[PDB]
Amino acid sequence: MEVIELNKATSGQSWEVILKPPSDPSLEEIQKKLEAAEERRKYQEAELLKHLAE
Amino acid sequence: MREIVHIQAGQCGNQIGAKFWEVISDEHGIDPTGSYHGDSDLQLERINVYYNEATGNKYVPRAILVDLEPGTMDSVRSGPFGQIFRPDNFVFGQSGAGNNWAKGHYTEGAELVDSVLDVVRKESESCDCLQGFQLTHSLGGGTGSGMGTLLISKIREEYPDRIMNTFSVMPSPKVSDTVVEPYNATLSVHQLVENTDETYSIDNEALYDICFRTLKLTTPTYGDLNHLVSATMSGVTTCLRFPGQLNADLRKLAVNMVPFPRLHFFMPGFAPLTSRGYRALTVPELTQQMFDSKNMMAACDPRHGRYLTVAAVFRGRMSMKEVDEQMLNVQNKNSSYFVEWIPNNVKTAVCDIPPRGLKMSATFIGNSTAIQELFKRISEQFTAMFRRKAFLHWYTGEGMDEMEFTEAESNMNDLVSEYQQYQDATA
Amino acid sequence: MYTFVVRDENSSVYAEVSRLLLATGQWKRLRKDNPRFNLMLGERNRLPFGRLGHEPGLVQLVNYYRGADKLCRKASLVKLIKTSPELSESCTWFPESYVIYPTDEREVFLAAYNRRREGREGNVWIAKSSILISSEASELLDFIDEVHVIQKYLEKPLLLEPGHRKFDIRSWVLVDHLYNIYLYREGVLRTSSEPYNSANFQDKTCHLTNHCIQKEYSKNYGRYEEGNEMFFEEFNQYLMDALNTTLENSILLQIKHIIRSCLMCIEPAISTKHLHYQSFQLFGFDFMVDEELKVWLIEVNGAPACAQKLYAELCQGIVDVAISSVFPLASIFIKLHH
Amino acid sequence: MRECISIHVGQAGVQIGNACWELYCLEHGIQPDGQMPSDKTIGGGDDSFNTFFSETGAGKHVPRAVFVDLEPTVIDEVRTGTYRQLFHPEQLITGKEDAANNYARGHYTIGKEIIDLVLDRIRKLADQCTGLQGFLVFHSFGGGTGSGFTSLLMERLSVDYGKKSKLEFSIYPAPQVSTAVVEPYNSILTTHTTLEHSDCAFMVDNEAIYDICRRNLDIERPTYTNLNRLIGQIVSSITASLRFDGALNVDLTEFQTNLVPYPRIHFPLATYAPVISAEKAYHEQLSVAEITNACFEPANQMVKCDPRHGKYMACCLLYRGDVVPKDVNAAIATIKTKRTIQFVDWCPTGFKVGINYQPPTVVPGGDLAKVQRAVCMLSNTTAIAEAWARLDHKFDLMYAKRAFVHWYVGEGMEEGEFSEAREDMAALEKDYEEVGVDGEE
Ligand SMILES: CC[C@H](C)[C@H](NC(=O)[C@@]1(C)CCCN1C)C(=O)N(C)[C@H](C[C@@H](OC(C)=O)c1nc(C(=O)N[C@@H](Cc2ccc(N)cc2)C[C@H](C)C(=O)O)cs1)C(C)C
Ligand SMILES: Nc1nc2c(ncn2[C@@H]2O[C@H](COP(=O)(O)OP(=O)(O)OP(=O)(O)O)[C@@H](O)[C@H]2O)c(=O)[nH]1
Ligand SMILES: Nc1nc2c(ncn2[C@@H]2O[C@H](COP(=O)(O)OP(=O)(O)O)[C@@H](O)[C@H]2O)c(=O)[nH]1
Ligand SMILES: Nc1ncnc2c1ncn2[C@@H]1O[C@H](COP(=O)(O)OP(=O)(O)O)[C@@H](O)[C@H]1O
Ligand SMILES: [Ca+2]
Ligand SMILES: [Ca+2]
Ligand SMILES: [Ca+2]
Ligand SMILES: [Mg+2]
Ligand SMILES: [Mg+2]
Ligand SMILES: [Mg+2]
Repeated sequence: MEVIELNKATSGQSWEVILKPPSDPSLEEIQKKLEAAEERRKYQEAELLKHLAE
Repeated sequence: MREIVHIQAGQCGNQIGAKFWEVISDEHGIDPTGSYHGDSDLQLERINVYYNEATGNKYVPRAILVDLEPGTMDSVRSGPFGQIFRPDNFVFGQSGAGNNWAKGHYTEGAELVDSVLDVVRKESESCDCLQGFQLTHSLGGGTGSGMGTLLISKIREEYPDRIMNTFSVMPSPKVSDTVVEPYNATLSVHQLVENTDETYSIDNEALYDICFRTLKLTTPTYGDLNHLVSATMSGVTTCLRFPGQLNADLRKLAVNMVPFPRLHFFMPGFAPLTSRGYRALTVPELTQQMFDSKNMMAACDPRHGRYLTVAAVFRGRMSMKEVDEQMLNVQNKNSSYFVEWIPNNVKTAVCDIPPRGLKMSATFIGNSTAIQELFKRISEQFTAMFRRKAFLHWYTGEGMDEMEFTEAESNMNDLVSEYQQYQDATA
Repeated sequence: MYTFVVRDENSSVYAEVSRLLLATGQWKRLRKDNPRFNLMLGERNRLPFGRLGHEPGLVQLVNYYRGADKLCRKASLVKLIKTSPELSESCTWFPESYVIYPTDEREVFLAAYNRRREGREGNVWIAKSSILISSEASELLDFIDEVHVIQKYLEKPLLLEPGHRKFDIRSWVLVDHLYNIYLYREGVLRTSSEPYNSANFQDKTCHLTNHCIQKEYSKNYGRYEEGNEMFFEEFNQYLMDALNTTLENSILLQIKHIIRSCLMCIEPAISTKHLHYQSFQLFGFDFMVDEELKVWLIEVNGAPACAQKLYAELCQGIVDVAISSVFPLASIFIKLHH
Repeated sequence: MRECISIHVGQAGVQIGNACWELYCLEHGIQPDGQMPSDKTIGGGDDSFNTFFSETGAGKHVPRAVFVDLEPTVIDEVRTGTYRQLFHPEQLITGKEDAANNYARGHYTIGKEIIDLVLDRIRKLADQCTGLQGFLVFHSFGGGTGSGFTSLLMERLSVDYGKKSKLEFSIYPAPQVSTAVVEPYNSILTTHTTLEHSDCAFMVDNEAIYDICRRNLDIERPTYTNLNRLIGQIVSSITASLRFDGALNVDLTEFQTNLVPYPRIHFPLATYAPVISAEKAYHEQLSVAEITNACFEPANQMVKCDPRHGKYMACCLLYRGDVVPKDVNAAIATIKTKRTIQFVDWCPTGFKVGINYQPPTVVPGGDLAKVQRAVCMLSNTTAIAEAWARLDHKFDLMYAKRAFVHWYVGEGMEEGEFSEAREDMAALEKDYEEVGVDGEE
């Protein structure tokens, strides 16, 4: 069982212990999707208001 | 989301609407003058949901009283709490609707409707954040039925983004003898399916049978029925009036209760069932009772259908462990009556303040497919008259056509077909 | 009123287990996709182990141990025996086995095979998928290219007389939620109704003692017993009258040592002791007995079936000690201590 | 010195945040008025605590935190709180109307209208930073704000600070405390949207937390208060290394480095021991060996799963209090033989260890007892995929019927976004299975 990289400090201590060895969208796209949803909502509200006026 | 605007239309609406304010006023420690005189500050934390605070720290209900006749509203004004209500908020006519949906919706109601909306508008202004609307009414009359649904439609046009919720009273031939009631009720359901977010199906058949068979009242009165309605209304609104996690607003309630937009008709339940004249109930008793057919406010057998969603509210000082134990026991003992394709569809709330004269109660709210039974009933009665076009002259004499009736008939039959769809649906 | 779900319709054993549970009138069978159950009688392959133990108010138990496939898959069993120090390559009761892919054990297989040819030792082997019996390395390796395990073929087996017939002992073991290893008192001998051919290995009738190959490729099937089923009381009588010893002394003792040593080995990897859900499992241990009365382990079956006369007793033992222990209402086993 | 900005989204993020910043103050000797006697450099410093706390010339130690809920009630209790003096009024951001447990209303509708004000209040903090490390984002998976608004903020943070680390503390939904039936939908939707923008996410299944409190703290019906004091302990173990002169996980990059081999599989499993009730008069003090062993007990994990039927790609032990390496390495020898710890073939079976002399701290008047030694084990195991398989199945049961879908579509979301988000989850599950593994008779 190996012990490596023994790091010491004032409020701690650390080491590794080997038991065995081995074997994004831009702001433009964000507003595009945020506007398309608002426009899908706005269409649904106006279609309702159209039906209510009927 | 914060403030709820309450509207009460017609004889039934104003009677049950009145009893509602009397019950929750006492609950929130508000006297018939509007002055607060309570023992807990839990009573005021969410007071502004239903009450407008006025100069001199007096609380005014955010209530609009509508009718096409002065009668009931005059007795409400003469009543114990009539003094609490804003007098500018009493909007009435002199004609009457004569138990005619066509009169309430198109002819007589048409003449009064804008004066109501001006009061709705004024109330909506004094709102930091309006949640939506609450309406009390019967579906069997003319005013609450015809005018109530026209008011919902008009409110929806001006406030399309807000939540519309109703306490709708369903007709029964055990309570009423007005032949035209199935017609008015079918015309009103068609409207409710399209324009409401949540409807508490309060059935006069179930209220009558509870009074007769369980409360052993030989000759039940409207006040006897209304006693069960005011208990149900106090229970189903608890989460909106008192601090809490579950269903604390109209929208959160709708998202938990409405899987499909037309399937928003709730079967309310209540335990213990009482008459207006000691012995506390255990958490296991409250749970057996609230889910029992005999405790349902709609004349449907829940065991004939499946629950799509359930909300359970426990009021008083009890064990949250035992509430949880019994709620899980009910679900685990009868798992076939709860759709498998809506996981964890039963949500529970516990509120420390009980109702008046009860140490502990339980209110159930169920979106069961068994509500189709109530709709099949009104449909059986409607079709029997409509296939012979009987009593239609009362409606056509107001400008309506047979088409509106055929359409209403179809929509309700389609709604019954939808409830069956999800009763026979498997995962 | 406890609840269960049936997710393996093909299991004869849990079909009888289901039948007996309903018959008590304290168990209800839910839809195979209803989560509000106490007991899952799950599907053989790909059981959703990760989903169990997440239903509050319900004590959940399954008829399978997650990871018991290390002992039940042919190539995995060999690997478990070879790597685990608890069993190791220094294991007397299991035949010489090598995992061959068409990682690999091809190099070490030739190494041990060629030491036997020049060592003037019998070089008969067997091939099976996780069926071939040959003496040459060509016929074995060439066949896998048409994943398998090449195991030492039992050249000198014990033979029942009259008949000069081969056999195999199937023992049923139930490991409950507490890891108590229970051996059912009744076992069966899957006999070969045709006499054993010392030199001929082409005819796969006298070499494969399976109940399927005897009802298909054997002419004299059902001659000595019914069909090729010898039970323990009968087999013990043959051992006393024809060999002096008893079944308990010459065979059962070694069988028990094998069951225990196998199941104790994987207890730290499959035990459901401090788990959100509990497991139990019925296993079918398959043994070969040589002429020197020495017991050898052939395979472990995760989903065994029973002998038609024993279903009644075995399936009642399952509900008694594995189910009603966890779900109490209103011995036919030998507890293997560890 | 490198700074960290903590962001608390929704009710869960804000209430946990509160429980954390309260523990931080007890731990660093900072008072409810924002005063720290132990800090001798007035109105500044390059100390290890300054990673989380900014300073004023008056001597106020101010959390580098942003609180965001779309409704006032919750944040108005940070304003009425014991630690009300600590926070600047512009650190607390509220809407009027909440996301109604709807991801679409939180992401699209209310999100679009408050995103810019939030990023503004975040830059107001980022501009007080000499060298900002990144963000710690606290939120629920289930709530509408918690899921919808967080996923939107994560995409924008990736834009505005592409070089910075984004770490998560996510509350996985559990029916015992669940406020909504749509929590499976919201969880998958935010997971799919936040995947590319998260470097390391720590999941806390509310069911595990509720059970630890029932079992180990003997609480009949645990509240959010109980749940959060416990979450606060695990969060403190993970961040102690950034707030104090430590040797391991000294910066947010180290978490990705030491725990995340593949970027999609960035969900380490957190185990914490010992959990003891303060209401216990007698307490037998557990050894390093005892508390180390307990890190391999499913009863102590933040998500219930079997790490035995999976593989390890990373494992790291974070000790606290009276702990010496001698006892640690001996416990690591002991457990290796007892427990079945399988690692990925291409990884060395080994552990990264860290001790932080700083003693385990508790809230005076709590359900949790003061311990001499403690340990948090962070391990990247493929066994965590069990939480994904559970949530994905719930999502599937509901989606097959399009139950509640209209609520999403009504807020502008397309029905196709649901199955897109789900295909990513089916991909994520497939990745975990690739890494994790190799009739009648
Ligand atoms: C002789 C006919 C009686 C009156 C009537 N019978 C029927 O309708 C029958 C049974 C007869 C033929 C078939 N049909 C269905 C009846 O019992 N009902 C219509 C009752 C309601 C009736 O009962 C009695 C016994 O009077 C009424 N109750 C009230 C009442 O509760 N009044 C309260 C005030 C009130 C007034 C109107 C409204 N809409 C609401 C409330 C005052 C009383 C003191 C109280 O609090 O109970 C008035 S009429 C319903 C519930 C079945
Ligand atoms: N542990 C813990 N879980 C919480 C807390 N508050 C809420 N939750 C859980 O988080 C989920 C619900 O999300 P919430 O945070 O309440 O919702 P929100 O982000 O405010 O979103 P909306 O209110 O819908 O706008 C459920 O699983 C709750 O049980 C908390 O303080 N602690
Ligand atoms: N439960 C209950 N039902 C009532 C009450 N008043 C009227 N109803 C019922 O309502 C229907 C008649 O409607 P009503 O409200 O009187 O007429 P409207 O004034 O034209 O809306 C019938 O089904 C009555 O039995 C009441 O106070 N309580
Ligand atoms: N190494 C072997 N030596 C002798 N006989 C063997 C050997 N391996 C298997 N057998 C014979 O083959 C039969 C079937 O083998 P088995 O491994 O049990 O396969 P299965 O999974 O199809 O039941 C046994 O009943 C036995 O007669
Ligand atoms: Ca007129
Ligand atoms: Ca300083
Ligand atoms: Ca990134
Ligand atoms: Mg009237
Ligand atoms: Mg019943
Ligand atoms: Mg909230």
